[PDB]
Amino acid sequence: MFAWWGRTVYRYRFIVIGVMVALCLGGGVFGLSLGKHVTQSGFYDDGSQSVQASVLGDQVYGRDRSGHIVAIFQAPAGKTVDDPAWSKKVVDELNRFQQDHPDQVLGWAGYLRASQATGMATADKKYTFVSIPLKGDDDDTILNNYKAIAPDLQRLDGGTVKLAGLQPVAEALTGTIATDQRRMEVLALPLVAVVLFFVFGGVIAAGLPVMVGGLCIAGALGIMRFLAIFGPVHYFAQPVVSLIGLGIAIDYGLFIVSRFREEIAEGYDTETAVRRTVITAGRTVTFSAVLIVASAIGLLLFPQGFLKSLTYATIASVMLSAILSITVLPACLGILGKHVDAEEVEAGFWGKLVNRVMKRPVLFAAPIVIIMILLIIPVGKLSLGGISEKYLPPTNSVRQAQEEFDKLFPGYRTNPLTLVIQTSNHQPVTDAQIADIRSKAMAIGGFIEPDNDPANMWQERAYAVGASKDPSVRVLQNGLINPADASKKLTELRAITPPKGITVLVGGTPALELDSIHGLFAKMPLMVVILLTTTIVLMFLAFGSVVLPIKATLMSALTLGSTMGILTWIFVDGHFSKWLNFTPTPLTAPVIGLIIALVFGLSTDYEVFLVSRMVEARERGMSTQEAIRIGTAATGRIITAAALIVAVVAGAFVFSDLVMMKYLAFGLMAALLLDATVVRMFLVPSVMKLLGDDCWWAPRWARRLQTRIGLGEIHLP
Ligand SMILES: CCCCCCCCCCC(CCCCCCCCCC)(CO[C@@H]1O[C@H](CO)[C@@H](O[C@H]2O[C@H](CO)[C@@H](O)[C@H](O)[C@H]2O)[C@H](O)[C@H]1O)CO[C@@H]1O[C@H](CO)[C@@H](O[C@H]2O[C@H](CO)[C@@H](O)[C@H](O)[C@H]2O)[C@H](O)[C@H]1O
Repeated sequence: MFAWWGRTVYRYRFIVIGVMVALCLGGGVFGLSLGKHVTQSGFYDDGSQSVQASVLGDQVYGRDRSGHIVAIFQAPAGKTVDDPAWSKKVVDELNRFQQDHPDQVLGWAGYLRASQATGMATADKKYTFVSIPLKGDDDDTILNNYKAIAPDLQRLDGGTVKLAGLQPVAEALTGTIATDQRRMEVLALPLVAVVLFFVFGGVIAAGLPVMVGGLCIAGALGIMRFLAIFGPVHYFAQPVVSLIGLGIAIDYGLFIVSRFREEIAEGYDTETAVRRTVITAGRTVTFSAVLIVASAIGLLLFPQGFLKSLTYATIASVMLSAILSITVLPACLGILGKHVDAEEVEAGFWGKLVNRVMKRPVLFAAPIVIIMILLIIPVGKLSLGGISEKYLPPTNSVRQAQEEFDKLFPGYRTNPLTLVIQTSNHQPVTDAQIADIRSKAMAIGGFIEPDNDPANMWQERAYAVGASKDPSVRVLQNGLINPADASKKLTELRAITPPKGITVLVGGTPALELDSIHGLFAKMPLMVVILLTTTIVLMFLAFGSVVLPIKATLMSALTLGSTMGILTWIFVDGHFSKWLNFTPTPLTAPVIGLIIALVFGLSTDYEVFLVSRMVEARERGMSTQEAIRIGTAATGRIITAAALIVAVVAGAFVFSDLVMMKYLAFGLMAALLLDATVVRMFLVPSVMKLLGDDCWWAPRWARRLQTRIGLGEIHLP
């Protein structure tokens, strides 16, 4: 299979270099429209009882267009907001902004308009705000409408106004993606180019992995844009495409180009060198890519629309990177030939480190597993959470505006729990039924009494403009003090016994996050099984042995545990926050699953890169110890360079202004730092020496089944 592609990618090395570049360049110019069609919805289990409640509330009671924009106005530096002139002109400026953007601005209500809104002006009368509703029946439509007016909105009062609310914060959160890509393009791509020049020594040899990575990120963006035609694609799709199309899409090029240069040095002519580098390195790259696919395919079981799009992005990027690395790059090398330049590796440093590692293997593995289990201890205080304005750096000037709004006008932002009363007959709900449901619900403590009286608790929702006043659905709502009691009292609410025919759905933003967390935790028992079973079999196919898949699975699990522990200790416990410019916050549950999948997949890739050389050397008659020596001395520099490349790519994203991407990239950095600077150098050789000659053992039926498939060719005569 791989020994046939090596022979057919050289006979037609132009029809593969001119067609697979067309499909990635003209297919990448199609992805330039991806930024418009990416959505921000998908963090919630769309089949839960809280999403149902939110949809019914929006349908019947109309969307809550009150927190979209709040614009804080300040007195004329030694005056009050009740100034006859200043108030008049701020009015006369909010008018002619409502009417000069009629397609985006629904209206505006504030103290400057109605004097009966004393809750919209501070007690000293020096700060006031107005609420600007935005037209749009979809969240992304509302965000686009806000983006169409934001540059002209800030000019009110003369630049003095401060914008806050749902839409400015959403714009700030989604506006960090462009900044991240700009930082990547101007800081990591040239730095990765310099790293590639240092590892290879030529501009042509170093250029080829960059070309493959660029083609991968163009084609993956094109594929994602194609996927956005049918379903929703999240905003996080493109940063992950960048990560996985410039870290591993460049690792694959590194390995294949290095293998080609190794085969050229042996004296093999151009065609034979291409065939052999395919047979070995392209096979290893293909197995690494399918291992990533297997690791990240389990995310398809989770109901979050965020994860279902991020897994598509990951799968598309890795498959395109592998296809490029086995189609275009071998053709690029076959055309170039010996012009890419334009027993000592095993006797140097890498061959002498794993000669002390295997001489006292317990001393180099027991301390490391001990110090790598102690890194798991911090994960106990995980405390997942949700997205808010605090996912921005404390100096964002938008988070600052929102925090100043919260300080000045407390009580306006409510985070209520909503009970959706709904007759099964589709009949007008009797006001006595709402009374009985409220009476049952007015027996659970921990809910915000507005004026310390029961008569205003569990108030009915307000009818908005886009409200279809269905008489068979009524919704009540209260916020709760101590948001930590959300999980404890959501179950207390969901245990009410409706009187005769009512069916109460409990929703609200606090419930929307707990439902997503529980929906994600209800499929870990099967997602983990899939992630383990699909990688064990694939690594048995890659390494014609049974013990090695188990060993690599154990090391990958240990690396994942240590990475999660470090992430918790840094981002949840709040260490190095002042250095990295973030606020210690609860993590997001879907991103934890994404981190698990990516870390497991990439650690397994690095294990495959390390052990494929050992398996290849063993088939050449080498003993078990020599197999390890050659295997991890021939690939030491290449794996170090690949780890540095991905570390640079992720560290370009660690400096992001979004905490989500910060700890995603930092988890990747920690995982690869461990897997390339502790695991590879000490744990794998020591364990493989302790196991003995049984590292290479697969039953006879297993190897003949591997041959029947056609994937067993790990030996080059
Ligand atoms: C790379 C970028 C990708 C996107 C990045 C994320 C962008 C998305 C924005 C995220 C977001 C706006 C955040 C801004 C808040 C500012 C409020 C200012 C108000 C000023 C007056 C809304 O996010 C949207 O929420 C919608 C429904 O909730 C949902 O709509 C759809 O949902 C369904 C289908 O998804 C379906 O039912 C249906 O189709 C739709 O209904 C959208 O899908 C979803 O995007 C989160 O809201 C915030 O979350 C916080 C929970 O932590 C919450 O509590 C915080 O504050 C409390 C203090 O009180 C404090 O106690 C808490 O401790 C604190 O945690 C906040 O109160 C809340 O505001």
